[PDB]
Amino acid sequence: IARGGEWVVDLLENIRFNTLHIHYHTMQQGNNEIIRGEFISQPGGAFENSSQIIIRYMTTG
Amino acid sequence: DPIFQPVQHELNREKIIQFLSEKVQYLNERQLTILDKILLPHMGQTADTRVRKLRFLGLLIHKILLVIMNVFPPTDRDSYRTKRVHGSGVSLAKAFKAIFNTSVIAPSDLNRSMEQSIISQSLERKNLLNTISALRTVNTHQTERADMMRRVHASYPGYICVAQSADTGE
Amino acid sequence: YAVASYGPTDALTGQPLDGKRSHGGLRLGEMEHWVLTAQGAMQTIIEKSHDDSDGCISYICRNCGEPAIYNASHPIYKCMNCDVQADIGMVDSRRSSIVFQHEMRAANVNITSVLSPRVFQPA
Amino acid sequence: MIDQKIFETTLNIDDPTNFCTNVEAHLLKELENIYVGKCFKNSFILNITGVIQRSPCFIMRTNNSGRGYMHVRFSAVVSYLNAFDLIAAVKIILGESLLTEPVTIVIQIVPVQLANSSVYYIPGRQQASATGSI
Amino acid sequence: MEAGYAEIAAVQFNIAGDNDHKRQGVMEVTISNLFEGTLPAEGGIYDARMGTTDHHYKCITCSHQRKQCMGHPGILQMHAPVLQPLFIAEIRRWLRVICLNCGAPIVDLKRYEHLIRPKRLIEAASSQTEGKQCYVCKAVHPKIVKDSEDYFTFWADQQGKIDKLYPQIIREIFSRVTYDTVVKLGRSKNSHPEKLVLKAIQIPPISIRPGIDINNVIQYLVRKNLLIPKDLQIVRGQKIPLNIDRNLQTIQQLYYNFLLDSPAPSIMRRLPRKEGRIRKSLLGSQVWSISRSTICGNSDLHLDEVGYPISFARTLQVAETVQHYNINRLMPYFLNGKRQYPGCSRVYKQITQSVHDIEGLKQDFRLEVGDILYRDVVTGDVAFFNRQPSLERSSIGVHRIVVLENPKISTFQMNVSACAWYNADFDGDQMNLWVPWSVMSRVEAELLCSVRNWFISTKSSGPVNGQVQDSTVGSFLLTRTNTPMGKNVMNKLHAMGLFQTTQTDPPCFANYSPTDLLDGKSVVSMLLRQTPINYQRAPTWYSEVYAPYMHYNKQDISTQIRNGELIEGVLDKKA
Amino acid sequence: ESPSICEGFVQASSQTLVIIPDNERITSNVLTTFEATRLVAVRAQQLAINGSTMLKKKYSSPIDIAKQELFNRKIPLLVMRCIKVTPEGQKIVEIWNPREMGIPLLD
Amino acid sequence: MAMQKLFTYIYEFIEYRKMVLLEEKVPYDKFVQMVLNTGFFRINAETLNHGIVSVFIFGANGKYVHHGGDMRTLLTNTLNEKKHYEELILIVDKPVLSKKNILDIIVEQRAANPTIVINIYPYHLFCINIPKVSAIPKHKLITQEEAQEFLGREYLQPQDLMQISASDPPVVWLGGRPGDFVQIERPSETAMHAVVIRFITKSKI
Amino acid sequence: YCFSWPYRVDMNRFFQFYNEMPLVKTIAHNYVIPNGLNTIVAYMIYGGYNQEDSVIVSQSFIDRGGFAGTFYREEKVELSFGKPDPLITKNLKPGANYEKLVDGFVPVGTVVKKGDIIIGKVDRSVMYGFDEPAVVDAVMRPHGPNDEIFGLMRLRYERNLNIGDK
Amino acid sequence: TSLEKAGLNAREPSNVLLRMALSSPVQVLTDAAVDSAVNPIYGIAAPTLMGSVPRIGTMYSDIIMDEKYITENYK
Amino acid sequence: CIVDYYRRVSIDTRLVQQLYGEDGLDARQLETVRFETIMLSDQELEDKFKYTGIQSPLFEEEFSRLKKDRDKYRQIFLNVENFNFSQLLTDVRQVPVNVASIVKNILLSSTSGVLPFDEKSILQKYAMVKTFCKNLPYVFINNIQERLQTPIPVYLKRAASLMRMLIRIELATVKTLNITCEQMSAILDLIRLQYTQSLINYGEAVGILAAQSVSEPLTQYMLDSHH
Ligand SMILES: [Mg+2]
Ligand SMILES: [Zn+2]
Ligand SMILES: [Zn+2]
Ligand SMILES: [Zn+2]
Repeated sequence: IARGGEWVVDLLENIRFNTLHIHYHTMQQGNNEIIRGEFISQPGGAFENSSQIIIRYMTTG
Repeated sequence: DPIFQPVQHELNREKIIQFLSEKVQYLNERQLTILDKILLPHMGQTADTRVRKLRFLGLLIHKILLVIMNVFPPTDRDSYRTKRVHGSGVSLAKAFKAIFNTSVIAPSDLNRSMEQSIISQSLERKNLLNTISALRTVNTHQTERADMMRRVHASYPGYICVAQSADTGE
Repeated sequence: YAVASYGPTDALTGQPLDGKRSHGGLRLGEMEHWVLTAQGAMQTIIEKSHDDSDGCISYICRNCGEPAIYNASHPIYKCMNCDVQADIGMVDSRRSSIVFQHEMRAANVNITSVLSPRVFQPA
Repeated sequence: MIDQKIFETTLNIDDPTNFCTNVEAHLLKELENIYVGKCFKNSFILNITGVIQRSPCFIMRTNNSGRGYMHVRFSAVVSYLNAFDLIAAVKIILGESLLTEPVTIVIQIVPVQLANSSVYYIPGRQQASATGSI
Repeated sequence: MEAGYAEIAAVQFNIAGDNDHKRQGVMEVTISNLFEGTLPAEGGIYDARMGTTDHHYKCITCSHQRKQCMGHPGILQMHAPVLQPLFIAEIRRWLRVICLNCGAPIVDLKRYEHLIRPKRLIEAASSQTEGKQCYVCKAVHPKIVKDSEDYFTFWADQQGKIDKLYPQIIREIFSRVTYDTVVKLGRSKNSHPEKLVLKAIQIPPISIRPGIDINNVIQYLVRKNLLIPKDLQIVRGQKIPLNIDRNLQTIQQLYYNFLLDSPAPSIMRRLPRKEGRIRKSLLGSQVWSISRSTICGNSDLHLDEVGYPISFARTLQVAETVQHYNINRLMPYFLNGKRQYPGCSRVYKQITQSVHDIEGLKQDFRLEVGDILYRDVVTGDVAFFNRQPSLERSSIGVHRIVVLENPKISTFQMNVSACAWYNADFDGDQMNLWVPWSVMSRVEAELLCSVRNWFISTKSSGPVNGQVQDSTVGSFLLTRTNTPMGKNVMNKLHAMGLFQTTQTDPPCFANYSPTDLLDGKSVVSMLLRQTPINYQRAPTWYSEVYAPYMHYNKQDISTQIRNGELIEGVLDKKA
Repeated sequence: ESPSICEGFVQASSQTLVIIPDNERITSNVLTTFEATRLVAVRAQQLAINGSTMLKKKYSSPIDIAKQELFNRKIPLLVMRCIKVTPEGQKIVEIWNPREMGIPLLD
Repeated sequence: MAMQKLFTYIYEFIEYRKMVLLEEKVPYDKFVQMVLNTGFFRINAETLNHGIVSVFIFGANGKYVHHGGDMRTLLTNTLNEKKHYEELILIVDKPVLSKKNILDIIVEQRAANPTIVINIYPYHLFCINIPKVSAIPKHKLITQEEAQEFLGREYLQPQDLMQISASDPPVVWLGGRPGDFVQIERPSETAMHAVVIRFITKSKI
Repeated sequence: YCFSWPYRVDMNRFFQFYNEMPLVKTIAHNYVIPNGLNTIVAYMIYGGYNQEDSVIVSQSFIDRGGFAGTFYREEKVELSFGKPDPLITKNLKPGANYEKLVDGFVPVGTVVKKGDIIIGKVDRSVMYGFDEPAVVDAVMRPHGPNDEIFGLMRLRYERNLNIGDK
Repeated sequence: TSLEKAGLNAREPSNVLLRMALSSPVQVLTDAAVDSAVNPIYGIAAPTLMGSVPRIGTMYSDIIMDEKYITENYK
Repeated sequence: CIVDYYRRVSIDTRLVQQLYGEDGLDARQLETVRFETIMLSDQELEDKFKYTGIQSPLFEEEFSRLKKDRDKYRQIFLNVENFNFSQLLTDVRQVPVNVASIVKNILLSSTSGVLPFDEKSILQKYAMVKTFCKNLPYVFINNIQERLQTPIPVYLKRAASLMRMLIRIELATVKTLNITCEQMSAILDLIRLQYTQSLINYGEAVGILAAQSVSEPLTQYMLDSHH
């Protein structure tokens, strides 16, 4: 209840943490690279700060 | 590497750390001390977890290379094995965490701004069904991606209703 | 919803407001204009987009192509560019178009309206 | 001095059915009503006598009013002035000339010689504006 | 004096310089003060000479009141020149193509002469032009670089030595350029590069900035312009003090953000996108005298009729000018007023040029010839019926109004066969309806946009309308040879009863006894005889997939019509 | 300093209306639905401002008067079809008399 | 391949152009050998106006299509011969058309001789009887008198017409110069054939 | 929609008087209150009035309370409350009733129309505006978050099933 | 030529208002100013952006009053 | 793209089409009819359309005109068939006027039945269909230029080719034996009236019509993407 109205905090669909998400950017945009394995690291619980690391293979190799 | 030309061949670790610091012995440690906290914190944030951090990073690179070798497909972006649903408790705490430092630590505004975040869904009381479905709704926030995320994924059955969705509009 | 020929207008464009909530409006968008154009109406479009919308009368000098200052009631007949040679002509327009031309001029793009020539049958 | 100058204009015809019953008479009536005694195109236009060319009574296209306009090239006698020109009688109201050329000059009856500033024929006004000396 | 009718035949686009702003402006912004209590400050950015945003005062310039006043531009004489935000790339192109010391072109004007004029300067500036020696003054052309952290500053690099090209320096450089270099580089005389640096900017008319967020940027610009010294001169290599280096930067940034930002949306961001001035305000329009409601079916309405609820019929009005030929017809409307239907609620008296509400007419019963009466919508009026999205040519059609005098009905009612024009159904669809009130628009609606003109599809050249659902299956049941009860016959009473609601002149049954039996094909032929046509085709009923099973009646599987006499076959989707 | 664009702008050469002779006209002798609709609309608006008609029959609506005037070939209007605007200032038009033209179906 | 088709259809092009050969036809083996040796094969034909049209067929690997100096030498030498020289046609590989230096020498010598028409075309322009291709409607050049009367009746300037390139294959086979008018009899699925007139504009490349 | 509907002040909330358990119920109705009615429906062609997803409804079924209910709208304005005096005159809303006002508010149980004035404020009054007439049954004066009074007038709409209702 | 922005530049380069109405009005307007473009008022989008009405079907043909007929019938 | 006074389609003044549909017809005014002569062999064409009642060179000329029209149709639409993937030649065409129906209606309304042999009428009936087909392209201009018999532009001659071909098939002497000269003059006036009523109006925004007409099938094409 706020400002005289009724509000709900929706369930947000979120990417699982501490997992590698390998992505193929296959439609050739960003042609200088097609792969990226994203990893977001959660230290000890959903409240801690998460650090995202991105590992790429480039066309250069 | 056009950006890391000088240290591409360097074995002097201190030189690497120094060049990283300028791109971003006490200063040598600090830039290395900040690194392990921001690089795979879930493995640990102390100097005794560097070996396992490196092993895990090698494993991640190995998995990406396995995918590039067509040994494995790319991770399914719509499968629910790799998804999580967050509501109320998680969503407010992260917003409270961001709001706590800027309103308390940085210097009645935190209450107002938290409420403003709450407003920025409205509980529609069409019926009891509308209420308990609005609280049972999971929200995701012209390409193949747009097609694929709207489909009935094969991981849905039993967790996401295979029928319930909007019938009109985006 | 049903609205009569009057109500709240937008301050900038002079058009009606947005629908029932604002107590005025309802929209004939791009596609409606395409349909009326394909039907070749052009007098329904005059009525709906000028008489029932932000229709207005503009004054162009015909000697410089620039908007002029004309007033029938308070006698005013002048243009800032070629004052003594003003040849002001009465051009039907819309306030949205006048605002658009003013916005173009505010970006230092000069807009001169050539105006169709006067045609005379041979003496 | 009095001279003749050819002007062009577009009239507006609020009753195109009645106007076309006698185009020349109504046309001269409207031209005299609008332009006689008013500065227009750097001249005063004392009176209108003569229509050289005219257009058909076109019906206005961009509005649903049903009105017409007509373009007119008419020949009119105009009063024009030059620098260092003499005016016989200027009445004090700032001075207003009593002759057939209505000029209000900024300096009983005093004769006036015009200055070199040239006469301002502000279009639409019932007189000219000028400066001079005695 | 009279402003004659004119039409815009062409629009000429150009770059506006200082002379344009000085000539067009009706005032100069000299003060940063906003209001003089209640009236706008004279010399402020709200000065009434620019126009009026309120009903409390007129324009001074044109003496109109907020509606006939289109607004008038003002001038802001800047103490230091500014670069026009739109033409920054043009300034950059002209900088590297012109010698800075004397204004002569450093490039060879013959080399690009053959190119098309819009490309001549682009390609001339494409060349490196660094280190080139001027022929006239033997000066080495510096390197013209762009500061990466803003959009409007130019640096001249002389082999490692760099000096910032201030707008006064650039103005002098471009003033040294002759018109011959301008025309030989493909630009018009009106595109001389000296126009690209403004010392007097145009203050927009208040018409485009009404309400008391864009005026904040104008206000900040005006006061910040006062900070700069009026006699500030900047020669090349002056090394001006830093206190005004920031101040000069913030004026140029304010002017740039005033026009090309993206807070306080700029002038040029009002144009693009779907919500911009062009697509929302110009190419579309919000209109008056229009209604919207849910549509629903009414089988008793003709295909070119629309059911208009009476509440909307009194809201929307038709303007009728009173003359001798319509005065008697318009009197019942005038006497009914708002109390009775068909009534009227407005009167415009042309002698007073004023509109009078029908309730306030003390003795105005003299509805005199020449005044305009706004009367309610009556049955038989034409109305535009539109469903969105308007994709087809028939998405807007004109229907004859049938006013539904039942006060409980609030839907737009239409025949189900008219839905094909709008691709509409009755599951919650809404359509817009507006009744033309002008004579010109009504003549047009009746003669041109009537839905009889969209019966044949423009897209496919075939018919759009026909029987749907119940009438498709009801035509088959009517015209089939046999029923489960035996032959598909009806007696004279039921044959007559089929024509009760056709709203056409009923046929003659006087040759039939009460016990005489009539086939469904016989009663259909009684109707088709009014428009005799010849048709011979197999029905949708007969199909080869069904044929191996089911007993197909021979009389049913070949639909033949000769001069409107249906003699065999059924009527279904095919027919 | 560049001059104002208004200074170097010349408005337009006034045109002369060249009317193609009646035997040289190549446009249709039948009114289009657009031209017939426009003629009826103009006539009906002018009957809203004026009231003088040549119709013997009396009608209570300007639209009906205009429609019958078009059908009965006494509409006091002409159709001018501008076919060319010549660079040396000639407006070449065909003027068609709707009373002599073929009326489209319109119904 | 391209060479035999070009050899058989360049003479069909010359005949379709209503041109008579000044020289005599050589066997195909002699033609390909001359292309391989000299780098080009030159065919000279005479028009009805006794003008000379020279056709040059450049091999893919010849010296001329690679170095602009030899192209300059050849063009300057042939253009100085004592011939009327109505036109010069140079047939090369399509990739040569994207070589900037060859285009530069072509346009330079075109400017050097304003009277002579110099044109450079790919092989596929003459590897088929273009007028006999089913998908190509019948093109024909119309005189300036027919075009003038058509434009006068239609109150049109030549610039109002639909445009066609002088390098269009049917226009090349017709020999249509820019500024000329070509009438096309196009098949129609609504009118069962139709006629348009297209204004010939400047050649591409 | 909410079992505490009369205590609550709601906007665009419809309370339907009569609800029925479905004759053919499902497991869902063990957890959500059934809303709707077990209407008798004939799947038939009747005059072509139910074509293209239209329905013919019994007028008596509407009159008897079928799908009837109350629709509620909230009017909240914030600051003095009171009927304007004739001294104001010029600033008064054009053609507004300004009557039917007691102690600055419309009394509970009064049928208000488009021209009526609800919650007089000082001109700063509030025009009803809606085309559909309403009945006022609520007049509160609660204090806002800064302990400041406001209007909070609740309007009641009696809604039977209409032609054009889905 | 295409139906995209580039096709409209090839077919109607001088119709700035039409090209502004399609997309990117600021880019088109800047090019028109530097090019000193003259936009003849024709078609549909250009007269609409100028607040006028397109000169198509009912506005395609000009109506002129029949003076000869009026003086002989209406005088 | 707007239809001008020549029924060309132009942008401002620059032509897009010499005639709007290449035939200058509104899309709402077309009927699909069959051309009988298309599939007939040479022998069965004679059996059906070669008149034998009168031994005159005119009826030899009438049949050659029929044979040439059939060959022209075949030559055009076999070529159209060639430069397409699967666009088969069809004997059915969309025409402004269904001549076969007009003849049938006139025959029905005729009080007389089988007319007796009248050589003067049959020769004169043939003459005024030959004259009518010759003057057919004047529907695209006006009756003033028809009266003066001024030249028809070539593109306007081609615009009437399909209707001239149908009139010859449907008003062939074998098909109008029972039709009087007064009836045939009424037939021809009815054909010309429906041809005039089928033409595209000046000032029609046919570019918007095409964009609207082609965009709707695009949506169905995208629906059938899964197919
Ligand atoms: Mg629907
Ligand atoms: Zn001027
Ligand atoms: Zn003003
Ligand atoms: Zn120099």
